[PDB]
Order: sequence, then structure tokens, then C-alpha cells
Amino acid sequence: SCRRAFDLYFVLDKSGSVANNWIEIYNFVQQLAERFVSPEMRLSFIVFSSQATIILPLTGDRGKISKGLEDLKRVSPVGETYIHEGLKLANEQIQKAGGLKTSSIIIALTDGKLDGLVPSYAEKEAKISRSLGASVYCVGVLDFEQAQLERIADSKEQVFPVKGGFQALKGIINSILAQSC
Ligand SMILES: [Mg+2]
Repeated sequence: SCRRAFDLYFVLDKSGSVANNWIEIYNFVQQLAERFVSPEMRLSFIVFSSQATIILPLTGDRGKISKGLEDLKRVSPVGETYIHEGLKLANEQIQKAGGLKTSSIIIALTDGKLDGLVPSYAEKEAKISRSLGASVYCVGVLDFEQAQLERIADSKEQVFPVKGGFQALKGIINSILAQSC
């Protein structure tokens, strides 16, 4: 059935590889927040590099969202790319909000450039997200790793470039509206 309540978890790469494009990431997040202002649309901001942190715990309070955006605007990307840790912080909040009883969307902003065993960890954690009933989208930055993002997202139709033709914003907004009453 159609839904009105969505919880949107932004899982944002602040590793060194994306440092020169942090503005694109921030702008995407600000634009999607701007689009969805209802209190039944709750947002959470998570950042990750060599460790992950919840910048904005899940909330519909727009004052807190404004401050969360101020905090994201000052981020200084550096270090390694442990995307699995960012996904796990989204999963922990989803589990605490109700698990399969929730209406949960994860949007990962990343170049998908993963090292060593991180692909293994990331794919396992995204499979956990889906087991909790969440849907995973990936928005690719720079010369992003398309296949890696397709594996993390629910499918290739939930992967978009952050650059060009308003593809990512339109595609994700229209995907959410399709699920909406
Ligand atoms: Mg990186």
C-alpha cells in the first residue's frame, strides 16, 4: 500500500578520495532536505571515513535539520573509506525505530572506491539493511565504481550520478513519490 511516513538516512562519504567534491555531496543533501519538509519525513545524517558518526540523529525537527546541515557544511574529508560502518549506523537506528515495521530509505553518497575487505563488509551490511525492510540507493561521486554501487543499492535502478541533468534528485524524489499516497 501507499505510504506517507518515510525515514531517510543519508550515509555520506567523507574519505580523502572525495575531498575535492564534498560540496556536491552537501548540495545534494541540502536539496533533498529542502524538498521533503513534512514531519512525517524524518532525516538522519551519517558520515564515514576511517570511523563513522551520526551527525544528525533521525528527526523531523527542522531546527535540528538546519543545524545538521551547518555541521555537514564544515566537514573536512580525509582518511580511508569504511562505508560498512556508515551503513551499520543507519541499520542500528532502523532497528531501534521498529526494524521491519518502519518505512526506511538509505541514500549512500560515495565514489564507491573501496579497498581490501571493505567490499565484503559493505555488501554484507547492505544485505542487512534490506533484511530490516530498508531500501538502499547510491549516488555516485567523481569517477565512481558503478558495479560496486549496484551491488550495495537494491538494484542498478537505484544508482545515480550526483552530477548532471538533475538525474539523482529527480530520480530519487520520483521513486519516493511513487511509494507515496
Ligand atoms: Mg574514499
